[PDB]
Amino acid sequence: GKRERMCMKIENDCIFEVKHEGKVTGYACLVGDKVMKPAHVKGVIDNADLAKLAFKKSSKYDLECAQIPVHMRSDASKYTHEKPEGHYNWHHGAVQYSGGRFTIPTGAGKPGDSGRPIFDNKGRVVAIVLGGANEGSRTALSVVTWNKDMVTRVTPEGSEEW
Amino acid sequence: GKRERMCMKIENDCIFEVKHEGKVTGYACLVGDKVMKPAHVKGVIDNADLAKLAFKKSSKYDLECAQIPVHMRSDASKYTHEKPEGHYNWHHGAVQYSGGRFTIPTGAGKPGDSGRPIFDNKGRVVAIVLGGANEGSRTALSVVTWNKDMVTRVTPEGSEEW
Amino acid sequence: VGMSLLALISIFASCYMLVAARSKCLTPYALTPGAAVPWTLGILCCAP
Repeated sequence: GKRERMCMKIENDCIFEVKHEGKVTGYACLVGDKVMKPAHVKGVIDNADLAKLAFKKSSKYDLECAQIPVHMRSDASKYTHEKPEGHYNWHHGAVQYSGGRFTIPTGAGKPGDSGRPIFDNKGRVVAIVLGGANEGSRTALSVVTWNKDMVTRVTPEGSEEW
Repeated sequence: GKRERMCMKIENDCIFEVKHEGKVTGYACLVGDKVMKPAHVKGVIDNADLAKLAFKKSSKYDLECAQIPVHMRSDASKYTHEKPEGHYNWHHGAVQYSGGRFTIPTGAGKPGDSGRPIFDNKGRVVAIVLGGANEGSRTALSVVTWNKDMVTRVTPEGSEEW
Repeated sequence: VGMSLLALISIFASCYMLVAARSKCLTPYALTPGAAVPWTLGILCCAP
């Protein structure tokens, strides 16, 4: 299709991975005036300008956010809070949001892809991945999401860490 | 195509340049019996009939305005107080109102044409330019734009006067 | 003479402060093209 065509193009410069003594462990997304990444990944963001900022860490939401440099605001994705029923885009395939649980068939998504934004058909980020939990043949994502005002984190029962 | 011609026809005799020592340094727009212009641009308008007016300066909004003489009140723009997401017109190409921000491609938009306004699809003035915030390839704009009741100024971080 | 000067200074400063406050409260309406000032706020601040 074209959703997977366009999401890769947007995700190309919306990702700035983080290296742990030379090992990739997570990703940092540049969405809407703020650089954010989960708090469980270690290392330093590979980006030159994004290495030295004053990040704010929140152990409750497992998230860490900063203020993006001014001279790279144009390379920032789009954000939203409304997440109706349907299917949603992802780097490693496609995902669907049903009954308050983001569902993925198991096997897709390895420990090492925490911080991948989840897009809609219109290329607007709705979520950020934090982990998974196998339920038979599928997996539910531990995900931090948003509302109209505050950020929210929802985590399933007995999830692993990616 | 047609909208560009319409917008240029509206501002054919709706824009007065405020020269300084014989050189163009800015402009002044005519709308709603108000000769509004930036309060930072220096010089005097060529029109002597418009030179004998008493403005009400404001440092807070960088906006000084006066009354329009009844002689040329017919040659005045029209105004709108709603900005739905979409496409808006400018003397140098087109502008986009994305996430509460007026955006232009870089390069286009240079200092010295700060005073000129911004139109819409229907052909009415929606905001007045003051300056821009150069970043990446899209130049975010520092604008003075009126809500339904008050005059509001929206300025991105790290913007500079035009 | 000192007390009279001080009293006039205080009166002038207070009047200037009310003038500045009225200016700040009323001047945004003088910039908006619509310029629909509420009649109640016109009553208090003597708005034409």
